[PDB]
Amino acid sequence: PGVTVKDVNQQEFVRALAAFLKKSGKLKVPEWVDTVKLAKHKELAPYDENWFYTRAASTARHLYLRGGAGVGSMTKIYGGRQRNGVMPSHFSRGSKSVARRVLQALEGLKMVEKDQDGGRKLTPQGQRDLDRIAGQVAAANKK
Amino acid sequence: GHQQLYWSHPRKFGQGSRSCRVCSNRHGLIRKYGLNMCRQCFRQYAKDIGFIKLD
Amino acid sequence: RVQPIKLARVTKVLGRTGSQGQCTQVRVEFMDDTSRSIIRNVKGPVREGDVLTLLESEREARRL
Amino acid sequence: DIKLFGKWSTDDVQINDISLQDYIAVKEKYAKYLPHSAGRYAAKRFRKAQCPIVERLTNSMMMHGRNNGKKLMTVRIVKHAFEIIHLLTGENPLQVLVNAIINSGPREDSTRIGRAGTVRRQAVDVSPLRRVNQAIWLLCTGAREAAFRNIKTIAECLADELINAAKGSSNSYAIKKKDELERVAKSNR
Amino acid sequence: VRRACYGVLRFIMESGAKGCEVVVSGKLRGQRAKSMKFVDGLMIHSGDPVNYYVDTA
Amino acid sequence: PLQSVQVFGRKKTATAVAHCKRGNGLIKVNGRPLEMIEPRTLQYKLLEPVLLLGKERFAGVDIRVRVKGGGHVAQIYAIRQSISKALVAYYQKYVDEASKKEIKDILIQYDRTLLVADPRRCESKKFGGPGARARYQKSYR
Amino acid sequence: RDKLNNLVLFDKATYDKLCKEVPNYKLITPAVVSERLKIRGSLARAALQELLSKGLIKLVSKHRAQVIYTRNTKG
Amino acid sequence: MGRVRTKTVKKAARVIIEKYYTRLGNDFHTNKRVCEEIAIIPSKKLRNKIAGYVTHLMKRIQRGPVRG
Amino acid sequence: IHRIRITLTSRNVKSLEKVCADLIRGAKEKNLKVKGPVRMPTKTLRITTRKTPCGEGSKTWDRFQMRIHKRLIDLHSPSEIVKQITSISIEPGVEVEVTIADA
Amino acid sequence: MSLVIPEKFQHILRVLNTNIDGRRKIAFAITAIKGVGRRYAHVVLRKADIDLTKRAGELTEDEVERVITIMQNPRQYKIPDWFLNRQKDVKDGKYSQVLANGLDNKLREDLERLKKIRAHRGLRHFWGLRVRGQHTKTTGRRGRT
RNA sequence: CCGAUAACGAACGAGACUCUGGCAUGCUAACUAGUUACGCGACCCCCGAGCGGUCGGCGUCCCCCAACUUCUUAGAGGGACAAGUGGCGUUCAGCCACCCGAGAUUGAGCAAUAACAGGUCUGUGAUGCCCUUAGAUGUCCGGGGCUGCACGCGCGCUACACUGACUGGCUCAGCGUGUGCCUACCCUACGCCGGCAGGCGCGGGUAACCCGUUGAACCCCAUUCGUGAUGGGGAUCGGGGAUUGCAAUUAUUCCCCAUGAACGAGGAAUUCCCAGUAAGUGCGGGUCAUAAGCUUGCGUUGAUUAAGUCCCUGCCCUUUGUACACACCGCC
Ligand SMILES: [Mg+2]
Ligand SMILES: [Mg+2]
Ligand SMILES: [Mg+2]
Ligand SMILES: [Mg+2]
Ligand SMILES: [Mg+2]
Ligand SMILES: [Mg+2]
Ligand SMILES: [Mg+2]
Ligand SMILES: [Mg+2]
Ligand SMILES: [Mg+2]
Ligand SMILES: [Mg+2]
Ligand SMILES: [Mg+2]
Ligand SMILES: [Mg+2]
Ligand SMILES: [Mg+2]
Ligand SMILES: [Mg+2]
Ligand SMILES: [Mg+2]
Ligand SMILES: [Mg+2]
Ligand SMILES: [Mg+2]
Ligand SMILES: [Mg+2]
Ligand SMILES: [Mg+2]
Ligand SMILES: [Mg+2]
Ligand SMILES: [Mg+2]
Ligand SMILES: [Mg+2]
Ligand SMILES: [Mg+2]
Ligand SMILES: [Mg+2]
Ligand SMILES: [Mg+2]
Ligand SMILES: [Mg+2]
Ligand SMILES: [Mg+2]
Ligand SMILES: [Mg+2]
Ligand SMILES: [Mg+2]
Ligand SMILES: [Zn+2]
Repeated sequence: PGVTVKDVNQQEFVRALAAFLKKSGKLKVPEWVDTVKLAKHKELAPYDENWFYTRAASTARHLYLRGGAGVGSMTKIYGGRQRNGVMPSHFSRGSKSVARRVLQALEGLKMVEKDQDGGRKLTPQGQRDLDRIAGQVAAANKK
Repeated sequence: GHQQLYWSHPRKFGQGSRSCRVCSNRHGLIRKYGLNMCRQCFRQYAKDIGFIKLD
Repeated sequence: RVQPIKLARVTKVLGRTGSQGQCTQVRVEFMDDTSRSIIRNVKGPVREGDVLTLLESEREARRL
Repeated sequence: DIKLFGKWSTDDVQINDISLQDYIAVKEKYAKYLPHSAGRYAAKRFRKAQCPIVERLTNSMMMHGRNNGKKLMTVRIVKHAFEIIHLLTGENPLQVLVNAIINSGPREDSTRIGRAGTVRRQAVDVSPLRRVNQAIWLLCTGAREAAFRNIKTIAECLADELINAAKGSSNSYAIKKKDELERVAKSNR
Repeated sequence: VRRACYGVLRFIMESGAKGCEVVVSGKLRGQRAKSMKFVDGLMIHSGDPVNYYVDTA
Repeated sequence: PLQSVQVFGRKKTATAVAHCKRGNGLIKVNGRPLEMIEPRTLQYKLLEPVLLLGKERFAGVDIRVRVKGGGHVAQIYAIRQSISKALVAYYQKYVDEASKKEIKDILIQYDRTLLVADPRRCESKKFGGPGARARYQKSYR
Repeated sequence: RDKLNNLVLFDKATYDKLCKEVPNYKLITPAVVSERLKIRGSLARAALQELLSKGLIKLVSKHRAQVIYTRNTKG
Repeated sequence: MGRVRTKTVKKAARVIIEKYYTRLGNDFHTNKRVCEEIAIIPSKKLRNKIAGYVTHLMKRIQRGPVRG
Repeated sequence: IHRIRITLTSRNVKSLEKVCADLIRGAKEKNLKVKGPVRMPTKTLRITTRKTPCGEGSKTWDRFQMRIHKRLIDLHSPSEIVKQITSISIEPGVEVEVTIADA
Repeated sequence: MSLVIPEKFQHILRVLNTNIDGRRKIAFAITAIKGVGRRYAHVVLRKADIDLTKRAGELTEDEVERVITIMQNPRQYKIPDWFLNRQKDVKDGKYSQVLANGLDNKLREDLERLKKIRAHRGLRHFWGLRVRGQHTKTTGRRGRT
C-alpha cells in the first residue's frame, strides 16, 4: 500500500497530472502557445488546444526521475526525426524557449528549483503533488 | 613584391593553408590527431610513427 | 475420375538430380503394400523417414 | 495448459494429413505464450521444422522492405487476426490456421532442365516441408496484396485470407495459386 | 649489377642469416625495365612472423 | 541477512543483473514492476518464468533487476534470463540441489535460452558494401 | 473499381440502416462497415463508439491501429 | 568437416609416440599436459591439436602395430 | 607523507606490465601502502587510408590502428623515497609521469 | 456522430476565388485557397473560436465571414509577423499575407521586376532553366524535350 | 592428409601465427568504474504501521566515519582437440549423427612463383631525357571557370502510402572525437533573451574526470486521418530571418511562411546476399571556417529461403585434339 509514481502506468499518469495542473489555474501559460510549431523537426502545431499542460506535466514527471536537467537536456528529450525532404532524416534537437517557459512556469508554482550544479530538480513541495495523484491513478486502474 | 599585395590574400582557413609536413602538398591530407601529412606520405611512415595494421 | 491420393513413406535419399540440383530421389514405400516400392523424385528438403502425399502415382523415375 | 497469447489453448487441435504432422508445430511440447523468440532456427537444416507455426507466420509477414525488421508490429497483427477468426467463426484459431496450412500447400510442382514456354517441364513431387514453407508464403501474400490500398486493415485481410483458405473455396489468393500450380503440373506431368 | 649483388648475397648468408632475397629492379641494360632477384635458402612470406623474422629495406 | 546472490543475463550487449534477497514475493525492474515494463507486446516473455514455475518458488525472494545497454527487445530477454538464473543460483546455495534440478529441468526443456545466453553479438562492417556481407552494386558497362 | 466518394454525417436512409442491422452481425470494425454500407471511414470510428453509449456493441480489442467490436451478448 | 590435420601436427606427434609411449595414455587432458612438458610448442592451439592426435594413435596402437 | 599518483602510459602491454610490476614490489619491499595497478580502458587510434597513390584500383582500404595502454598507481609516500623508485626503470616505450598529491 | 445530418449541410463553399471542398475538415478545406497552407489554416482557426472537429459544411456564415476576415488581414489579429508570406514587400514595406490571385500577381510582378531590371535571376526565368544554383547537365529533362 | 611409388630429402604458399567475437560468481586489482550493506534527508499509505516502497538525493581518505569485485575496465592463465559415443570407410586419412558444454566451421589481417607496356611523372627535395625560363609553362594578385545544357549512361537518396503519414506521450544504444609547433579553426554543460535558426553571459574538459547515465532513430502506447495525386510524395519557386567568412550573386549551410510537379511498385536487362546475415533505423569518424544524399566504422530491430548443383557465368587439376604461340579478340 503505497504508492509513488514509479509503480503506476507512466502514460496515464501524465494525462492525470495535466488535468491536475488544469483546474489549479496558477500555471503561467505564455501568450503564444497557439502559434509556435513546437521544435522545428515537425510541422503542424499540435492537435490540442492546451498542449502546454501535457508538456508541463511530463517535464515535471521527467524531473522526478533524473534531476538536474536544464533547458538543453529537455530539448534532447523532446527531439525526433527531422525528415529533410529528399535528404535522409536526422535526430535534430527540440525547441529551447518552449522548454524554458515550461521550467519557468513551475518556478512560480513552487514545483521546481535551481540547484548547486546546473539544471532543475523537484522541491519537496513538488514531489508531494506527483506522488499523491499517483495514488489517484492506481485507484482508478483497479476499477 | 611589393609588401602590401605579395601574399595579401589571407591564408587562414581552407586547404590553401594546410600542407603535408613531409612533401608540402595540399591534397589528400590527414589532419586527424595532429598528423598533418598527406595520405600517401602517411603510408611510408605508418610503422615508424607506430601504427600497426592489425585487422 | 482421378486416382485417390495415396501416401508414401520414404526409404534412402539417393542423391541430387535436376539441372540446378533442386530435386532428390527418395525410393518410397506406400504404407499399404509395404513390399511394393517405387523410386520417385521430390523437390525441397527431405529428411528420410517422413511421409509424402502422392496424387495418381505410376509415374516415373530415372535412376541417377 | 499454456494458452498461447494468454487466451488460446492448444491441446485440442487435430492435424488432418498424416504427412505434415511433423512439420506443423502447434501441439503439446513446444507451444509458447508468444510468437516471438530468439530463434536460432537457421543454423541447421530441418531445425526450422520444430519451430512453432505461429512464430513462422509472424516471421513471414514482415516482408516488403518498408517493414523488414518490424517484428513487434507483426506480433499484434497475428494477435488481432486471431480475435477476428474467433468472431467470424467461433473456433480456436490454432485449429483454423492448421486447417489452412493443409489446404494451401501444393502436392505437385514442376521443374527440370530444358525448354520452358510457359513454366517448366517435369512433374516433380513436393516434400512435406516446402508445402509448409510455401503455404505460409501464400497466406502472407494474400494478406499483403488485399490490403495494399484498400480500406481493410491488415489483420482483416490476414483473417479473411485464411478463414476462406481453411474452408476451401478458390475465393482466396492461396487456393487460387495452389490449384494453379497443380493444374499446370498435371499438364506437363 | 650482377657481380655486386652476388657479393652482398653471399655476405648475408655467411654472416649467420637463415635466408635472404635481394631484388634489384629498374632500367637494367637496354631501355625496358626488368627485375633480377636473388633468392636463396629460406624466406617466409605470410603471417605474423613477417614482422620480426624479416627486416626489409 | 546475507541470503542474497546477484547474477546477470545478457542479450547482444545488454547486461541485466538481478538481485534476490530473502523476502516476500517482490519482483521488479529498475523500480518499475514486472507488468509496468516496456513495450508490453513482449510482456508474456518477461513474466514467463513466474508463470510456469509458479508463485511459491518466487514467494521467498525479492527480485530486483537493473538493466543497461541494448535496445527495447534485447532487454526483455536480458531480464528473462536475469530473473530466472537468480532463482536457480539462489536454490543451489540455500536450499537443496534436488529442488534446483527439478526447476532447471523446467527452464531448460522449455526455452533453453532462459539459462544460457546467445553468443551472437554483431559482425563487423567491411569496406566492400554497406554492411557485413552485402556489397555495393557493380556496373559492368 | 473506379470511385467511392460517399458518406459523411449519415443520410437518414443509412443511419436508420446503421442503428438496426450493424449491431446484428459478427465482425464489427470501422474498416469492414465503411466498405459495407457507404460510410467514408471516419464516421465508422465515430458512429461505432457512440453505440457504446447505447450499449448495443461489445468491445473486444481497442488498439490504436484497429478497434474490433462484435455483436452484443445473446444467450 | 575441414579438420584434417597437417604435417606439423602429424609428424610432430609420431616423434612423441615413438619416444614417450610409457609416459602417455588414452586421456586427452593428461597428454595435453605431458606434451607441453616434453616439447617447446610456441602456441596453445597447436599444443592441444597435437595432443588430440596423440590420443587418436594410442587407442590405435593398442590394437595393431601402427607406425611406429 | 603524501598521497601521490603515478601514471604509466605505453603502446605495448608486455613492456608496461614489467615496469608497472617493478613499481609495485619496489614499494612493497620499501613497506608502503600501495593501491594496486588500476587499468584505464585503452585508446585505439584508427586512421583508415585509401591505400592507393592514384585513384585507380578496386577500392581497397587500409586499416591502421594503434592502441594506447594507460595504468596508474596510487601511493602513500613522502616526496623523497619515491625518486629512487621512479628513476630505476625507464624502458623507453613507457612514459612514467608522476603527478602531485594535493591538487 | 451527429444527430443525423445538418439540414443546411452546404456541399461545397465559395470563399475568395476558389471553391473549397465542404466534406474536408475545416483546417484542411481552406488549404485549397492559395496562400493558405496547413500551418496557416490551423492558426486562423484558433484566432476564431471554432472547434476543428467540424467539417467545412457546418460553419454558419456568421463564422465563415470571420474566417475570411482573419485570413485577409492577419496582422491586426495578433498573428505574429514572422508567419506571413510577403513580409517587407519590395514595393510597399508592408508585411502582408497574400491569399488570392494577388499571390499569383505578386509572383508574376516580381518575375517581371527582375527582367525589367535585367538581373541574373530574372534571365533564368525568361529562359526555362533552374534558378537556385542547380546543375542543369543531367536534371530537368521532363519540362523540355 | 592416408597411401602408392624411379624416386629421395626438402622449400615457399595453404595451415600455424596475429587481432577480434563468445565463456569464465576462479586469480590480480580499482575516490578517473562500481555494487550491495548501513547511516542520515525527502516523499507515499498510516490510527502508528516497517528489516515497508521509491530515489542517478547525501556520506563512509581531513583517516575510518563499511566491506566487497557480480555488473564496468584489462591484465595472467585456463577453455575446444573431431576429445567422448554410435554409424559408414581399405576400418587408413576421415566423414555424418549425438551427448556434455559459452562455443563442435566468429569475422577479418598477412599472403607464393610468374606476369601486365594495367593506374599514378597531378603524393614526394623518387627520377632519366626533352620542353620552358623574365612580354616565362616560375610565382603572386584581382576577376572568371571547373557547377555552363536539345541528349545518352553509371553509383545513390526520397518516394509511390492505412504493415502509413500526422500529433502527443513513453523508452533503450554502441563505436568514437574534442582547445591544434607553424595554425587562426575544440567538444560543450548551465542561466537568461527570441517563434525558429541563433545571440549574450558564466563555467567544466588536453578527457573512464567535462559534454555524458551520450534521455539516438525505427519500434512501442493514444488521437486525428480514410483509398481521394489524400493530411502520400516535397521537386520547382517568391518573400523574409540568421550563422561562417576578406567576399555568399551563378543561390555555402540552416530556419520560417507560402508554391504543391511528376511518382499508383516499374520494359529488355541486371546487381548484392544465406545468421545477428539481408533489409529497416539512427549515431560517430574522414573531408570541415561554413557543411554530407558520399564513404569508413558503430550499434539497434531482425527475417524469407538454402546445407545443394555444374544448367548459365567463370576457376583448378588430368587425359585428349590442334594448321594457335601477337596464343580463339588466334589463325585462315
Ligand atoms: Mg525522442
Ligand atoms: Mg489497407
Ligand atoms: Mg608458411
Ligand atoms: Mg594464413
Ligand atoms: Mg546494416
Ligand atoms: Mg559519495
Ligand atoms: Mg577509504
Ligand atoms: Mg568481475
Ligand atoms: Mg599503359
Ligand atoms: Mg609517382
Ligand atoms: Mg619529370
Ligand atoms: Mg596526395
Ligand atoms: Mg586566382
Ligand atoms: Mg568536377
Ligand atoms: Mg564505384
Ligand atoms: Mg507530408
Ligand atoms: Mg556505453
Ligand atoms: Mg497533395
Ligand atoms: Mg567572390
Ligand atoms: Mg562547395
Ligand atoms: Mg512549408
Ligand atoms: Mg560530417
Ligand atoms: Mg567523395
Ligand atoms: Mg556451399
Ligand atoms: Mg559450369
Ligand atoms: Mg583464364
Ligand atoms: Mg583432329
Ligand atoms: Mg599439345
Ligand atoms: Mg580474313
Ligand atoms: Zn605527403
